[PDB]
Amino acid sequence: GVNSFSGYLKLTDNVYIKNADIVEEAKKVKPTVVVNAANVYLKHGGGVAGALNKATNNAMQVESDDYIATNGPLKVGGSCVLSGHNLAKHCLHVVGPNVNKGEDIQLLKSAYENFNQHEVLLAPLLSAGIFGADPIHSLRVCVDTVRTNVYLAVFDKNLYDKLVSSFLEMKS
Repeated sequence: GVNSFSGYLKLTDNVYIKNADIVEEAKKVKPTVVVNAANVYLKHGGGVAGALNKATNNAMQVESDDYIATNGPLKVGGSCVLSGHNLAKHCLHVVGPNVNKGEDIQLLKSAYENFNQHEVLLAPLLSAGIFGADPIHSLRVCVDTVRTNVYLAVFDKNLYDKLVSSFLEMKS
């Protein structure tokens, strides 16, 4: 059935983490909500966005282009709910700050706040990829902001191992 999450480490009651490829995990879990690491015009190139879109055979991009034509661009820190196509029931497209490009890291909390409208989500860490936020900081903001249940997928083994070990050094 849907939301078949298993094999995660519970960091807090709210936040779970796994070393996984989010696309493969979405196919296995059938989440009601997968989070995309989006940008304001929903141009899904590269990173998680490109990978999710490719796995939908570009259906996500076609739908996103229609969303933009009928709603305009998002703002940094904002989100929209669109179809999850074959990957999920819905995709929550969330725009975290691109700090390598001179967007304010302080907007990361507002980006995570979008998760609080959904009871269960499969998600990447926000503002990682080529966006430039320190992943441990992104995880901290996630833990301190999200109040539903988020299942985080971290691709690289070394980063996963570090996030766990570094997170466990912080005050509980």
